[PDB]
Amino acid sequence: AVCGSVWGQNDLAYRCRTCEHDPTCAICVPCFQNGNHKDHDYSIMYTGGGCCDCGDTTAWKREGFCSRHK
Ligand SMILES: [Zn+2]
Ligand SMILES: [Zn+2]
Ligand SMILES: [Zn+2]
Repeated sequence: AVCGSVWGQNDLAYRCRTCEHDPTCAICVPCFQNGNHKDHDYSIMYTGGGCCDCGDTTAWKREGFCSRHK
């Protein structure tokens, strides 16, 4: 249902200010690639590590879910 991917402090991930419900949200690189964020305010960057929010309605807009957690 919700991507269980975890990453470390020197692993890249994606912020998307269009899709997020708060500034600490983030999704993993594969979930970003397999989703639809054209014209979104997104950035690949480091996040101090984290757990993917893709598929979690409390953290991320449904339109921003990748094809595998939608
Ligand atoms: Zn987005
Ligand atoms: Zn993910
Ligand atoms: Zn996903």
